[PDB]
Amino acid sequence: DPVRQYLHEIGQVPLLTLEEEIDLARKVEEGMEAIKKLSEATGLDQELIREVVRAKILGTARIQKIPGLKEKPDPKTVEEVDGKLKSLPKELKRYLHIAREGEAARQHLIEANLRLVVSIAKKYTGRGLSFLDLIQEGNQGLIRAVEKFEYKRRFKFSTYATWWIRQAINRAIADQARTIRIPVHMVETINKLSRTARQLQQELGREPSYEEIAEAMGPGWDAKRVEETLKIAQEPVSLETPIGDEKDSFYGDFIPDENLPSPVEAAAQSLLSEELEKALSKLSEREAMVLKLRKGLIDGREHTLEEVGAYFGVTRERIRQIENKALRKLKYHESRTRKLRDFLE
Amino acid sequence: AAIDPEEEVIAEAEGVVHLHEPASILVVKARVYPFEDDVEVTTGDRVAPGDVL
DNA sequence: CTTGACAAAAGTGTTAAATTGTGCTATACT
DNA sequence: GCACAATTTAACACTTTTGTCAAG
Repeated sequence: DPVRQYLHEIGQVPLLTLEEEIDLARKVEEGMEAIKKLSEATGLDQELIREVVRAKILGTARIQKIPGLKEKPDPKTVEEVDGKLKSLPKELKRYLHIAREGEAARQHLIEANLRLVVSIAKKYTGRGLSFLDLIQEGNQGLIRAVEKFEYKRRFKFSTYATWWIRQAINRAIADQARTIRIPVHMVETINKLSRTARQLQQELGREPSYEEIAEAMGPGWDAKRVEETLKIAQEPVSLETPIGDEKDSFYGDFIPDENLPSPVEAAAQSLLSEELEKALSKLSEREAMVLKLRKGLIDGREHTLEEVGAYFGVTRERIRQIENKALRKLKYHESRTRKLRDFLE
Repeated sequence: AAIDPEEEVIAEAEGVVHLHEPASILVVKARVYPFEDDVEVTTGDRVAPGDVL
């Protein structure tokens, strides 16, 4: 069971005394500034040396061998940097170890307040992310609260962290949740509307009306807008929903197929494609061609008068008249044979 | 070194510093090898008998 | 079968409106 | 939950193509 698992794994480490906390932030920021001072030495990027620290701390070749099939060359752009920063005087050297231990402490801080994050995401159940999945997205919202923290502000890390936990959690629930995808602001605005609904339904005691609920919402809100977004609110329906009073029935199979031709439709389109061919044969040789060039019966694409005229050598005016006399000429044969009088839907 | 520059302890003349009343002590089975000028090793990697620290 | 003249339709270019994607706040809360 | 950069869309001024008519 993964559930008790995570809880016990975080329950394997003590939290932090106020001392440990302040000290944590201290050494962490000393390492973060140490790297910044290293950038001014060998002349490298702020994040370059930074990550390369994890390349010797967070692990061996396991950190750069799987951040996707591409992250940044391990033997090339890193190994050269692992030796480029290696030849420096005692003045610059210490600022490296301060980066290793400094960045190290960060992890300790996260692990420490992890027993907080898990207890935060605990009141958020029902989003559609079961605990661990919900908690996890929150844990990353701790990693943001950490690197951006300031001990100097004399504030307990709890206050700063919690807000970044709720941020991440409320961000995942609007970015996952429902089967379909919903842009963030709109996801929120839904929540705002329902939030109002269950409120004035509580005060007035009777459920509201699309007009009054929108009234209590603000300006621009009307009886239609609420129902409008309300349509988009509701999610899809499980195709596995059993229909009827039996256990052998489903809801999926009850859905037909329009994305594929029916045998009667194939035979239909065949009869049209045939009867039209023989009905085409009875026309002037030039107009029989020009006709299927203007309906896209040849290459599947339609050719404008300008093209047809360039095909035969006539003008764009002649072809035009050619069509007029063409269709109207088949008119006479069709008003008789009545073979193609069908297909009128 | 402290939060504000005020609480920072500044040596009054010359002498010897001593740490007392720890919050706790943690013992680790290990072998201590003090140095003087810099270091050729790095935190966390592996060492062996004879290896130059 | 042919011109010239035109209006409607289909282009082509630059904008205003809207819609959507993001980082973030600090009493404390583990 | 909000200020806002990011990107999409509908907005629209206007140019060019294409269907079309009276007359050769």
